Amino acid sequence: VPANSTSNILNRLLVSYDPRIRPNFKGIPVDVVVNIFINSFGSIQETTMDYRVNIFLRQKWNDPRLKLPSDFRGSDALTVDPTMYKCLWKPDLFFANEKSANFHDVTQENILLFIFRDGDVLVSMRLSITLSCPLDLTLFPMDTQRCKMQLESFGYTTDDLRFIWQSGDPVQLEKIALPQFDIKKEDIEYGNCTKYYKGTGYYTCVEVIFTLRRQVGFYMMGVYAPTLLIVVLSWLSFWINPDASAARVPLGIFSVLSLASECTTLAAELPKVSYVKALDVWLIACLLFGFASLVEYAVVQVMLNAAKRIDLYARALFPFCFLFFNVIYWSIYL
Amino acid sequence: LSPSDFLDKLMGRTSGYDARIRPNFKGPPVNVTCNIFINSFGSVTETTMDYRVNIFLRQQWNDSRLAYSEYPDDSLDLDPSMLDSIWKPDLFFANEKGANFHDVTTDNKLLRISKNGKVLYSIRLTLTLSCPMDLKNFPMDVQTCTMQLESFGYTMNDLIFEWLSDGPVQVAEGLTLPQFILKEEKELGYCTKHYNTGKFTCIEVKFHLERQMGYYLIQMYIPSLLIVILSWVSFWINMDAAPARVALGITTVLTMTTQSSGSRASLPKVSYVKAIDIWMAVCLLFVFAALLEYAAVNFVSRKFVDRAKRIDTISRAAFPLAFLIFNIFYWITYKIIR
Amino acid sequence: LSPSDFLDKLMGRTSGYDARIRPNFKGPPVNVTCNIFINSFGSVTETTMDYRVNIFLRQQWNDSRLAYSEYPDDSLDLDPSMLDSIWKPDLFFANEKGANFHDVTTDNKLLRISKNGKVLYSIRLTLTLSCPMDLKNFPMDVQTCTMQLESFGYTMNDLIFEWLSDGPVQVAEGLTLPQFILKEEKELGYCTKHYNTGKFTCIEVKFHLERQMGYYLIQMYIPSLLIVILSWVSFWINMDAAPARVALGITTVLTMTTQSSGSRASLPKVSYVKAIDIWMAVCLLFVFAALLEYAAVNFVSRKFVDRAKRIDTISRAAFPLAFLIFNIFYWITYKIIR
Amino acid sequence: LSPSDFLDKLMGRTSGYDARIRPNFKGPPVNVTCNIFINSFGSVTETTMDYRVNIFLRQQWNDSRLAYSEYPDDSLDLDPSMLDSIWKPDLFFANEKGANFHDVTTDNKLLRISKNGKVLYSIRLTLTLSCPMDLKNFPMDVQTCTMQLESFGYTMNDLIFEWLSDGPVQVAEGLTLPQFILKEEKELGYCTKHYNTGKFTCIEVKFHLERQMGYYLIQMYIPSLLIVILSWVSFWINMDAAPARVALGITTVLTMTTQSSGSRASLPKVSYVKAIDIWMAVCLLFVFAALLEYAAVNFVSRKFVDRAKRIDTISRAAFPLAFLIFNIFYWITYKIIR
Amino acid sequence: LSPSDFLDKLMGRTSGYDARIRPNFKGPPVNVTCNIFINSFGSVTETTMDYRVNIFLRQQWNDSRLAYSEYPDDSLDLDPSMLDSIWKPDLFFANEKGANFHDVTTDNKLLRISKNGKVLYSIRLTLTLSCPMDLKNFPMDVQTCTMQLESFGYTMNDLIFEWLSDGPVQVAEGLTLPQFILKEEKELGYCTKHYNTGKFTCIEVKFHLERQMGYYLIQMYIPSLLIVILSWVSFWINMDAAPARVALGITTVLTMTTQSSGSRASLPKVSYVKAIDIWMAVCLLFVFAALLEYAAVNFVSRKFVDRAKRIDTISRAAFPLAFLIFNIFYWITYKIIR
Ligand SMILES: *[C@@H]1O[C@H](CO)[C@@H](O)[C@H](O)[C@H]1NC(C)=O
Ligand SMILES: *[C@@H]1O[C@H](CO)[C@@H](O)[C@H](O)[C@H]1NC(C)=O
Ligand SMILES: *[C@@H]1O[C@H](CO)[C@@H](O)[C@H](O)[C@H]1NC(C)=O
Ligand SMILES: *[C@@H]1O[C@H](CO)[C@@H](O)[C@H](O)[C@H]1NC(C)=O
Ligand SMILES: *[C@@H]1O[C@H](CO)[C@@H](O)[C@H](O)[C@H]1NC(C)=O
Ligand SMILES: *[C@@H]1O[C@H](CO)[C@@H](O)[C@H](O)[C@H]1NC(C)=O
Ligand SMILES: *[C@@H]1O[C@H](CO)[C@@H](O)[C@H](O)[C@H]1NC(C)=O
Ligand SMILES: *[C@@H]1O[C@H](CO)[C@@H](O)[C@H](O)[C@H]1NC(C)=O
Ligand SMILES: *[C@@H]1O[C@H](CO)[C@@H](O)[C@H](O)[C@H]1NC(C)=O
Repeated sequence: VPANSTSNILNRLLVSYDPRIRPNFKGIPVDVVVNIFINSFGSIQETTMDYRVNIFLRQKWNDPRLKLPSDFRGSDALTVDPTMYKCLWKPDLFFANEKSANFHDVTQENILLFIFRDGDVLVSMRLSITLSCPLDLTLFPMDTQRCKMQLESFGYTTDDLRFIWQSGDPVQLEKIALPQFDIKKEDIEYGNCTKYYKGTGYYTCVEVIFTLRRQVGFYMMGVYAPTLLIVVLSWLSFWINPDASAARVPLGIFSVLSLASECTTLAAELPKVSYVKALDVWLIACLLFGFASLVEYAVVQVMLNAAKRIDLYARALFPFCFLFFNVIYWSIYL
Repeated sequence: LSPSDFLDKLMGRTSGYDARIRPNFKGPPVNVTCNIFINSFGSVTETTMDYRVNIFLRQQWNDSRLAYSEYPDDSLDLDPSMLDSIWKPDLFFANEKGANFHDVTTDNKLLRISKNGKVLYSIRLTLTLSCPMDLKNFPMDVQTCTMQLESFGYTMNDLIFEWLSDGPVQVAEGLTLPQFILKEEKELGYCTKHYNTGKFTCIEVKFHLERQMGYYLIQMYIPSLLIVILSWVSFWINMDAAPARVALGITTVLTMTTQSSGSRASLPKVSYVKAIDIWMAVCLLFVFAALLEYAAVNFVSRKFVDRAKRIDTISRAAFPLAFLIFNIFYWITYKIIR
Repeated sequence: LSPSDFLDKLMGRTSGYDARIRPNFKGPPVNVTCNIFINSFGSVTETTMDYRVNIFLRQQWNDSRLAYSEYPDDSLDLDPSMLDSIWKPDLFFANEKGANFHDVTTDNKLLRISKNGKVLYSIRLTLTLSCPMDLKNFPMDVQTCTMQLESFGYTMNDLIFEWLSDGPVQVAEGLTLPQFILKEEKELGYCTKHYNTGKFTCIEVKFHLERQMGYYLIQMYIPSLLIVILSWVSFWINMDAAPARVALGITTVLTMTTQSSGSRASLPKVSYVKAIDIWMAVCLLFVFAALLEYAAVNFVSRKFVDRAKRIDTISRAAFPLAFLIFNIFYWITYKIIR
Repeated sequence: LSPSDFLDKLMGRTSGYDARIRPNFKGPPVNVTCNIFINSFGSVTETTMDYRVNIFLRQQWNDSRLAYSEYPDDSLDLDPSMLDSIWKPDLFFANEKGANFHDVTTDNKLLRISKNGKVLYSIRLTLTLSCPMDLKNFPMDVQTCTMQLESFGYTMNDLIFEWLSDGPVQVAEGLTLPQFILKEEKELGYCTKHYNTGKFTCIEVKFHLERQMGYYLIQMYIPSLLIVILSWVSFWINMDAAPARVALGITTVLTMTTQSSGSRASLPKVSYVKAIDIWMAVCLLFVFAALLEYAAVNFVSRKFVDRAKRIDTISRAAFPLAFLIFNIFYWITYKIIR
Repeated sequence: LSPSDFLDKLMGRTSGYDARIRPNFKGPPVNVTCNIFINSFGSVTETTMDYRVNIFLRQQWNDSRLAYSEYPDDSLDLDPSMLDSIWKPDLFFANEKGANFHDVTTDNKLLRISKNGKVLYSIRLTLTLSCPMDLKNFPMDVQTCTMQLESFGYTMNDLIFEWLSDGPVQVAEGLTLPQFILKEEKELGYCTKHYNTGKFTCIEVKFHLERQMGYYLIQMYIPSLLIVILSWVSFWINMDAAPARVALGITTVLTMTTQSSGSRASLPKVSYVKAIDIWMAVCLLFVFAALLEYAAVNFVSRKFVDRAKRIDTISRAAFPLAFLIFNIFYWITYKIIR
């Protein structure tokens, strides 16, 4: 009867088609073509060095036992109820740089299945996976991270299974936009890694690598320019006469207090890393600059016991060195 | 006859039913009518750019096999446990991050069947959807939170979603939001996803969220404005009463920078500018300029006292005016838009 | 006659009992009497506007084709395993966020049968229900947290839930809420939801939670008052000790701003203003007022010291008076509601 | 003789065994002997008033349907796989917020059968149990946190729990908690819940937990003491040092407020007074009295400076004595007679 | 010759295999040679005293019943879905707080079968094992974390665990932690849990972790050191300008208190003393002592100004050397030990 005899004579206990036995058993390997689609991307929580992707994975391969004779002569493709994706052979795939993953089952198991006449099978499964990409935060606001995703096999060695990408358009995505970063859909380098685990053998692994560039907008708006204006205020205090010299001290204190609070905030907001970051570099720089303004006030105080001359040399040296530092710092961490 | 033998003869192992296919296989597609009833609405957080909803989704469609003639009734109610034995159209929300059914005393579902085969399948679902939020004008924004419906294993040639003509989307009476104002202008549309595998059908509904600014008013704007209006008093004071003016300016700057740091770090991380940040920066700068003005007065008054008093009165009569004009432009450019 | 064959002839493979078919099919509805036991209550986070309960829902109903005459004992208890093989009514909680069962060493559920046909089904549950708050008077509020039981897939024409007459809602003896206090009076009612499908039954209990002012008082109010008095101290100091009063006022302002910001941000984001906001803002105003009084006496003086000390002592002897008047006014306008 | 055939005869399909039928049906109840072995103990969070435990629960009970002579081994080890075929008694933890199994490489269970039928059933669980706390004396508190094993479906007329005689509750050699120190004297008893459906059997094991003061001591009391010593140095100062004395007093007050905020913030929200709060507020009042004493001497100054220095010396010699009295009273009433 | 009939004859339905029976029933015990491949390592948290790993656990043993003489290939890999019919040994982790598998596109597993009968079962796991840390020297600590592969339901008389001779525990090339320095000296020890039921095997692997103090140094130590040098330069000011020293001392001490509060917040509560706590407290103490010395200077100086300047110079010239000797002792005694 219509199409159920098809599905059954093709794959079920009624027909001799074993889901547990790969195709071409004891022959060539299985070439599992692949191509991804990324629907959502984000939740980059540097506190854990991870990112979350909600994607429509897709993979096709060959299985001569699933050939459609003239019994179906209406189209070159065929779509079945996803509930039978668990009845035919599947490639044992997983993600190695993975922390926690899950399917998406809402109103059905979000699975897609296509079968052609040549045996070419295709299967897709929506997935929301929380991968990990170790961050190199030496250049914090200008970090050019390379966050990766290496699809591996498991259970099947390279002598039976073998992954390969799709020639054209392997990783799609539509109107992407993030709050912090700015993906380079062109700088999407991908390639082979081909893990080798001792005791078992060679396992195949193909990896995508997205180049994530961080926007310096938020930091340039929230910390850098504020601290710059603070250190600029610090210089205005020099103009005040040393006779009164009762508010220059709290002015230098503002140059230390505010900066320490900013450092503490931005530190407790970011992960814990030994290697120093450009952010902390600039922070301690402005910190020591305010500190130097204050200790120069202290000196002129002890110099008062010709002090104005010291203030002159200060107005001459402070901005020059600060601006040389800013120049070299931007030229280094641009 | 008997309900047991009835539901066996119908969509049961005794019947010729095959739930692994769609109606009229190798024929025209289905015209599925969808409609959702909302119950709750919250968790709207700019940090994750998400929003939570618990909805009683409903799909009506046609399945010619289920048409029966044993009972005089036109519409019939069945047991959810039979749902798993009939066809169901694959459906997902392409803009979801976490979604779940609800299992309490049962699998919460509903399955009505009309004599003409018209099936009605309703399912309760809790959804943490995603919404790309544009915060160009944060405290007073008009967001465009979306909800998409679309198949995943059935293409347009076989499945076609469609909204319901009348009352496709409802909202439960008495529903209120913490700091948002849901609008009754829920605009529908088709997204018609086009992938490298087929032409998937689609539906989308766009809500319009009108944020409330009472919290930001009584927590940021009013304190900043009061701090600035306080700092202004320093100008009216004589240049001799230094401690008064210096204390006013210094405490004003300190509290203003505290408010700035707080209300700036309590927000998500975005490159583009924000109205609240503009306002915080401008008030910080007003009080900063008051302090720098006292400094310039001290410098001038090493006659000089005349210039000092002249600048004092100029500031006292201008800075309020500067804040007035800036506030006018600010409100009249960030409110007229909505 | 072994009990295996008994359960088989009752509800097992035999007996023609199809759990899919509710009793009185095409007949009157199934009048369910559902009562509750509350074992725990807490996690009432104002920010999430929800509350967690661990309850023992125990609903009974009088269906047919479960009676018998084999065991003369009126009551009877079975293995919870067969509970899934019979008809269990379809109900949910229409104001739940996240709900689950509790399976430890066995699925925690009870089934009891009688000789007349009655049935009792008691399934432990944990529910993170939702409750809307009106925090206009936050530290002194009486919230009406509601729990709604309703059906899904069975209309009021086929399944209605009516509470139990005597002792429907119960609570454990040694129950203790940390923040709030729970009343012995619950409000039972019918909400009788009406969707676009038909008429769905519903039943709601309202718990009255009355907040304790203890923690909020000992944490915000008392330190705020002590800091305000620290500020007031500035009026007793000698006018010549300008730096002392300056540092004092500045420290008072900064610490009050920090305390206010913390206490306010710990709460959720809402437009309607709260009493705690009023208190923190007026204490901020009073600290600023002491600072501004110092500034204005400086502006006055620099025999003017006479007028300076006059205004200073007037402040020192009046400001506490206005603070106390405002305190009694505030408490009589915010606390009398209880 | 084969093991597979033997198991099939014993409890498998071919056996004739029934699971839903407890042993001694329509007869005397069961006498279960329950013990446990604790492995991980911690996550004692006063916020949620809960604590986590990982336990190798063990239940022994005799069902005369499992008695053989083929395998002469007195005991016998089975596979957890078919465990679900035998009658494992219902059970739960009435004081659990969220419980979990452990499924890693196999189901964590142990089914040891004797020659007569004395089944032993081991199960590894993790439990986020709840124990209400009385923090009237918080840092020196002796908390009693309970675990209640209690049946749910089967009543005391068919199922009776009761502890083991020798070593009913055990612990892992080398168990130490961060804050507390678990006592070796656990209390054992019955609770015997009696709901309206019937009399349900129950158990209760109470662990006593003594809180080590070390952290709160090296973090709050020692600071507060140093701050009071600084305030006494301030007492021992001349009168014309307004800025210095005021700075010292305000430093003391502000650091005291910070420590008090920390203490009251590392805890849940409650309605009564905590001991740490008593001490912190007492030291705060001490330093505030120091500041007010300075203010009084400055008001008295402007012979009068003679009596001013007299009261200064009086305060210097008194307030240390008052603080000693408070310290002694406090410590003897909390840490000695309680 | 056929593969499917071969599998069904070997370890499927038609086979005489029973998946619930170890080989050599009531015979000698099977000795499983376990091994590990750590793919990542992190989420170490001193708050809950645990870490996290994702590993390709493997265990291989011998069962004659899987001998096949048809396929000449020595080894052979099978579909993970066959494990449900093979005897996989019971195995749990004792220090585990929470574990899970990872089933994405298939339930990640691996079954390999040699010709003589040797079997290899590998599985991917993710585990939040527990590592009780002794924080006597927190920033410079050497924490010894454990992983206990233990058995459940199989005594040491029937199931024994043993490591693999060569390279049992492996690691990934790019395996790096954010704030730790893992060592390649992984200790392999026997654990041999001895419960009341019997002697259960247990195999422990110990990782020696060394924390790197870059973050703590640049975030707490360095700011505190700067604030202390600030409290030092407070001395080089003139006495007559008391506002300077007042403001500087207050600004330093308040920041020090807040930073100590942040430090304690970043750590848990614990009885014994933490190094960073010692250092933070002693820096707060030096700030206290510097402000106290300023106060005593003002006391002695209303000759007197002579002695005031003398003591202030002695302080400004020696206090740094005291800080230096303390710091050298501190680092030399808390660095060379860890
Ligand atoms: C992927 O790269 C590895 C690198 O050694 C190679 O061995 C393997 O054949 C490649 N896969 C292909 C060509 O499909
Ligand atoms: C569904 O809609 C399409 C296009 O509007 C139409 O061609 C088709 O005939 C409709 N299906 C039915 C049941 O007529
Ligand atoms: C369903 O089929 C009926 C014919 O009985 C038709 O009138 C109706 O328009 C169809 N509607 C849908 C949604 O399929
Ligand atoms: C159920 O109660 C309703 C009243 O609400 C009554 O009309 C109906 O007859 C009752 N049916 C049964 C079976 O008790
Ligand atoms: C209980 O059973 C009696 C008789 O079987 C019936 O009249 C009644 O409607 C049932 N329901 C209730 C709630 O009593
Ligand atoms: C169970 O114990 C009770 C008392 O503890 C006893 O009366 C009863 O006979 C026992 N039943 C058994 C051992 O079957
Ligand atoms: C359980 O089994 C029998 C009673 O049927 C007896 O030998 C044994 O002592 C019983 N244990 C109890 C009652 O604890
Ligand atoms: C495991 O080791 C024991 C050593 O006592 C040995 O008797 C036994 O044969 C070993 N296992 C196997 C399968 O040989
Ligand atoms: C299993 O037994 C075989 C002998 O048949 C032995 O060679 C092998 O080492 C054993 N496996 C172990 C010890 O893991």
